[PDB]
Amino acid sequence: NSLALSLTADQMVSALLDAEPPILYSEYDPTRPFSEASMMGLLTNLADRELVHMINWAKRVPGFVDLTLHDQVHLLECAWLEILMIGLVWRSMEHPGKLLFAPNLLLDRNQGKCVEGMVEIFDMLLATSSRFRMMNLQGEEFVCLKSIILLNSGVYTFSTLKSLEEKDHIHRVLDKITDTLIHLMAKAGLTLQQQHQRLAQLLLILSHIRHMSNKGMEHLYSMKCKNVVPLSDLLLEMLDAHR
Amino acid sequence: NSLALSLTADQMVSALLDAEPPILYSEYDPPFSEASMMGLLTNLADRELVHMINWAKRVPGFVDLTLHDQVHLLECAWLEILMIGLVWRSMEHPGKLLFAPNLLLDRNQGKCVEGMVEIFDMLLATSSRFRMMNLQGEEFVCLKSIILLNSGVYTFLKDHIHRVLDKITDTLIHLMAKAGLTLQQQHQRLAQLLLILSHIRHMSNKGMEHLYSMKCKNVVPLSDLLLEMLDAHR
Amino acid sequence: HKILHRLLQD
Amino acid sequence: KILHRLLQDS
Repeated sequence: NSLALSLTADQMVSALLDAEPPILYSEYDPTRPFSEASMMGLLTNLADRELVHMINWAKRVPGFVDLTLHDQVHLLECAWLEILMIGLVWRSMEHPGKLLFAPNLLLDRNQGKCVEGMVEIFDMLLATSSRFRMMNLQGEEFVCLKSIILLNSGVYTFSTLKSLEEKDHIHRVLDKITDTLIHLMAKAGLTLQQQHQRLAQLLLILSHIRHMSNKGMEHLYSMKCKNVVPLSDLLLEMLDAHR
Repeated sequence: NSLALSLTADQMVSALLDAEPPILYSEYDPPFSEASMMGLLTNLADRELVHMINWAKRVPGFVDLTLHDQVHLLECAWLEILMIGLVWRSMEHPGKLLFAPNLLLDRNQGKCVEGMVEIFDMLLATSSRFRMMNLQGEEFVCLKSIILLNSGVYTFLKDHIHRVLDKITDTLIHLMAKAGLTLQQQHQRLAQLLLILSHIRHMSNKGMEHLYSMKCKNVVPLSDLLLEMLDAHR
Repeated sequence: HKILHRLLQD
Repeated sequence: KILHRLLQDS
């Protein structure tokens, strides 16, 4: 059958929590005032190493390995910047007004003006972090939201008659993660009305996270033509998947 | 305080159903080319904007916002709202997009404009998802208004909007419990509906990128209001 | 400035 | 396709 549809709510939380990739470090040197092109190199180098952990994290997500290789490639190509962004927003939650790209790389809004076009995307990331802070987002809810982004950001972008069965199994996992979130909120002493409201508030942020990824993805393609960022072979194949 | 938070769930649906904008018609006497089809779609969209703006005023809580906030929400969500209306109209026309009652298009006709076939397939896919979910008109008017209030709420550089958003969530659940879904089925259908809003946003972004290129390609002269809506996305 | 201002006040 | 290989590793 499948290993995801058999997991319970608490076992779902355990698996996702156990699957969490580590928080990588950056080669940032505070003694060197990094310019726009150098600050881009740090984020490109960091995101390149994060993709490798994300790819192996997606394997640990329940149900993801129960899909074809072409489906796995599709979902990640569509959601990689979304998953990076929501991870960044999560790490920055207790650093108001700053984005914790790495434990040694904490950036300010003014430092985002360094790179041209980054200001608007920095402000959206900051506001998303502000939203998680107001909601007091729990880690068990974050890991659910992150694996939802993985299965949802490419499920309507496939489809033939044979591949239609794969679409239905993804929603069965999606519905399972939705039960898990509700299980979490009920455990935290929330009424039914409160659980439905918070469940909606979380999934609406995913609309904004998609907006940031899209606007961000559009910005990444321009710099490839601008040729200001250093080298990154996997990010080029990921960026061209949206082109 | 606003008058929207005091409305009952049924009083919220009745306000949204009555505020629903009308289905407009395309220009008659049309095969299509790249310029003629984009002309028809532009003229239809330009006329729908005017109804949408007045539909937004009759949305409970939207008039209680500042005029600057009303401009921001509409500027960021105008294409999303247009698309979820098209997807709703096309629901009972599988494989086709019901742009207007006299303008029903398939995937083949989207190929006369470069890049339109990609967004056509996503719009058709969304329409198929609504059909399989058996989306109701009471649920649709909630989803559309959520798009109005949520798509630009995290870009104000807000407590009133989230209070109304919670009110629409209460309304959506009320519609599902009224139709007879179990508690587990209620929050699952709730989640499925809101996840589709992520793709509708994706479609709007990919579409906005495409509309700005054609204003830069001058394929069809766009109206001033539609250019101010487009320019609002840089 | 913006036409959207006018349509929202009428 | 690098994403194919990394998904197929081990």
